Amino acid sequence: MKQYLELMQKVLDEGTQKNDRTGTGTLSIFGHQMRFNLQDGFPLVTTKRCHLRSIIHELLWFLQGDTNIAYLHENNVTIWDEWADENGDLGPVYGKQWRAWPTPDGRHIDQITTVLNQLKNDPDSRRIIVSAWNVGELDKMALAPCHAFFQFYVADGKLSCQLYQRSCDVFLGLPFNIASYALLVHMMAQQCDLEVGDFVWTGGDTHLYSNHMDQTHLQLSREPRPLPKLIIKRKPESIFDYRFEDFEIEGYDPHPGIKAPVAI
Amino acid sequence: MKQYLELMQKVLDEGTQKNDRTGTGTLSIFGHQMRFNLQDGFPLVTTKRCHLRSIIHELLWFLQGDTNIAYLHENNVTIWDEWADENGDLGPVYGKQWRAWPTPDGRHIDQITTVLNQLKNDPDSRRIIVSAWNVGELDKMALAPCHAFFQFYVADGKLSCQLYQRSCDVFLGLPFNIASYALLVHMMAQQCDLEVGDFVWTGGDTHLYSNHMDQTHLQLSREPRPLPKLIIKRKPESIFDYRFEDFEIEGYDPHPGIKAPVAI
Ligand SMILES: CN(Cc1cnc2nc(N)nc(N)c2n1)c1ccc(C(=O)N[C@@H](CCC(=O)O)C(=O)O)cc1
Ligand SMILES: CN(Cc1cnc2nc(N)nc(N)c2n1)c1ccc(C(=O)N[C@@H](CCC(=O)O)C(=O)O)cc1
Ligand SMILES: O=c1ccn([C@H]2C[C@H](O)[C@@H](COP(=O)(O)O)O2)c(=O)[nH]1
Ligand SMILES: O=c1ccn([C@H]2C[C@H](O)[C@@H](COP(=O)(O)O)O2)c(=O)[nH]1
Repeated sequence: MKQYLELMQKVLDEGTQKNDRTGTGTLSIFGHQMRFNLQDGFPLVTTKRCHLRSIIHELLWFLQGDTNIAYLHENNVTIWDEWADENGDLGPVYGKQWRAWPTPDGRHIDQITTVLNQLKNDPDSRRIIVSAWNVGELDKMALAPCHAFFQFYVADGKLSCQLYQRSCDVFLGLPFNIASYALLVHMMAQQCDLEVGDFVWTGGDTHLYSNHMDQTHLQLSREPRPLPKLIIKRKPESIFDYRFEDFEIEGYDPHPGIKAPVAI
Repeated sequence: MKQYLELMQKVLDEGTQKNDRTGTGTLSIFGHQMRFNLQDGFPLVTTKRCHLRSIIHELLWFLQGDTNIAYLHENNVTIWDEWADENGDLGPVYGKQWRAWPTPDGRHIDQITTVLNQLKNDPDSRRIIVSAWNVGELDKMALAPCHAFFQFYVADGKLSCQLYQRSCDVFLGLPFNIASYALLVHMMAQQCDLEVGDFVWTGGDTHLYSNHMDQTHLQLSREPRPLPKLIIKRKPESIFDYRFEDFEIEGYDPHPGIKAPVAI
């Protein structure tokens, strides 16, 4: 995509060399923002083939409140294997925080449902937020949330969403992250009878790993194809009732895939 | 400031009229970002006179972990009077979350001490975050945190900071918020022997209240003057030992202040 490819070029143009947790090395910039008008098409990267099956399943898994990779495994998704323990557990990550953030007084807050109720009864609210950044539970998580905070907004009957990603692996992570959230916005809009607005992405430490340089330049030499279209074939009773089969992506003609190593 | 005035104009040109919580009505946009190179000077608005004493005392108050406006009154600061209760308390707002985030099991996390230690021991970390968005205590707060999430970053010996503000009153709140965070970066940089970098401001619902239009138009016709310079006269034993007496602003020649009512 145009915005995505411009971000890569920017990282290469004004990024600083930084050492990191993984010990790989990164080219990095701090602070960036880009907007995607969902009415223009589904933002799935076309300059390289993306695996939508894994994106959809991870999202349904998040919405279930699940943090064990069993579900992902029976659906042949292995993107989370490197961080899970002997029992397949990842700790109180995304899924748990979204559906059951623990309060100090013994309660548990379902942020997804509260957001659904806000979009319906108080769409003008400036507090329609979901956070995965639970300071008091970070030590129990296999990995600290990258996409850790997001806010919804309604205007002219359209639903918008802004995500704050503290750490961003521009080559591997980002294409997955954008499609993941664009899909959630579509599901939320269908449940609240709203049209799709903009998906605004904001990043903290936006980086490109040292071992992804050749792949990055290979992708940059490609011209983006027209954005695919998302067709939802059903309207479930709840946001938690979607199935993989309810989604149809048409007009997706990408450039060949480019393989790259993940930094654990 | 240049970029501040540009945002002010943007809200006027592209804002959507929304009936807000107060019932006053706003003109708003969703998703915006501004960068301030702190090496160029302290980002304190010159198109109108802003007062540093309220800004400085509120920040020191935050770092104390205090949530009662008693301290603020001793120093003639009244900004939190309309939201405080009969006893002067605001509930577990900013200060409490920064210094003593409560875990579900009764413990407390000192986000500021953690951040200090990360900057000093692991500067390349992509997890140097402070969050005031405690979902479990939101209902106990007099007002949900506006400037709710911030991340620090180190590169080339320079300290940068990005703040995520979910709701922003462009006229009254914004000038305060920017200067408040620019100040913290300076205190942090001094305590961690680093040079200052960029202050990145990211906003969600960025608005302009309808009863501030005349004041906005007035300010928009004033030419911005060169930015001031912040001088920290004494280096305390810790980040918690700063006093109002330690801060000085040189070369601040602003246009006269503009009065405007607050929407409670
Ligand atoms: C969201 N996710 C989890 C996750 C957790 N730790 C990480 N750690 C690093 N350093 N980078 C990541 N992107 C990453 N992301 C991902 C996303 C994509 C791939 C990945 O290998 N993607 C390939 C192949 C996808 C596939 O396996 O089918 C692609 O091009 O899409 C791995 C993990
Ligand atoms: C950061 N802060 C806290 C705070 C809490 N609730 C709010 N609620 C509303 N809607 N607006 C705010 N700006 C606001 N902000 C503020 C910021 C500015 C002023 C204020 O009135 N400031 C100057 C403004 C002077 C000027 O306009 O030039 C003054 O002394 O009157 C009050 C509280
Ligand atoms: O959805 C995701 C998950 C992870 N990452 C990346 C960010 C970092 O490259 C690495 C996590 O390392 P830390 O930032 O936690 O140190 O994984 C993404 O880009 N997207
Ligand atoms: O530091 C602050 C505190 C408050 N506000 C503003 C934002 C909104 O105008 C109002 C809070 O209202 P809600 O967004 O919670 O509705 O005060 C700021 O801009 N900055």
